[PDB]
Amino acid sequence: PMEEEEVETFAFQAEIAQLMSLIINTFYSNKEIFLRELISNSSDALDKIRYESLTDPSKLDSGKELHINLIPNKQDRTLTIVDTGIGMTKADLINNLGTIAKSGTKAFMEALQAGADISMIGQFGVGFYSAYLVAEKVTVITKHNDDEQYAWESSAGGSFTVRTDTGEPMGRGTKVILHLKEDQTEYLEERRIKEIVKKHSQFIGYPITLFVEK
Ligand SMILES: Nc1ncnc2c1ncn2[C@@H]1O[C@H](COP(=O)(O)OP(=O)(O)O)[C@@H](O)[C@H]1O
Ligand SMILES: [Mg+2]
Repeated sequence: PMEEEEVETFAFQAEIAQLMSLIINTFYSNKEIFLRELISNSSDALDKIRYESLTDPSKLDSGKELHINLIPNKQDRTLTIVDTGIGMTKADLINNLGTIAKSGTKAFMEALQAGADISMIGQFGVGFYSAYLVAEKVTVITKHNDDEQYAWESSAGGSFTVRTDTGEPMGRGTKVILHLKEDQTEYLEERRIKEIVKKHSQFIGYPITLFVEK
């Protein structure tokens, strides 16, 4: 039986839209930091679960390990970062992923104009959009205990959609899927991934596993 999904489209906040064109339309060295940003966001989500214990012991009764999986698919040209963190409600995606102003956006854009390293992006409050250094389209699937499963997705161009995901259930947590641009396939190689997690993500307080296709 055919399933029905409601799809809502939203504008990026003006400055975030602008930071996004800048990220996509300019060359930057050191684009590898995108993974560091996605891992540290997964790692934060995992911390939330740890402390969510204290606000209601209920969350103690979960079986899932707290961890991060990296999954390259060369057939598809995707890189997926999966965590079992706290996930996000519909409201959270809309508010946290593109609609609401961050104070550091304009500062970041001026800094890059004066030639700062793209690596500074996390300290300006806008770490998430580093994904657009390597990917031409990002999908975020997420499931929070308070809510149903939602997919967020953007190819930039000024807006994003949120819909109910009636696909594969994922359980609590967040999956970030990057459709890599054609020039950026190095980041599907096992050795390159291990190199950059070694260099930039060495003090994450949770297990990271990399799945490699035999
Ligand atoms: N894997 C994730 N799990 C839960 N929430 C996430 C995840 N990735 C991003 N977010 C949400 O998106 C927001 C934006 O993240 P980011 O752009 O890196 O800024 P910051 O991490 O400094 O808040 C986060 O504050 C978080 O609420
Ligand atoms: Mg962040």
